[PDB]
Amino acid sequence: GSSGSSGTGENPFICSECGKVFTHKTNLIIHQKIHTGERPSGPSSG
Ligand SMILES: [Zn+2]
Repeated sequence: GSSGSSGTGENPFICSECGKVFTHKTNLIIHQKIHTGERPSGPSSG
């Protein structure tokens, strides 16, 4: 009977997308860019 969880060590920032920690908030924002850059399926509408 053990939860087996963890979480001891405050963090500056984390990419909710993938989960990458960055020293500066600027470095993180610049990274997230990779997450925001995909094209939609297409014209498929009807
Ligand atoms: Zn990311």
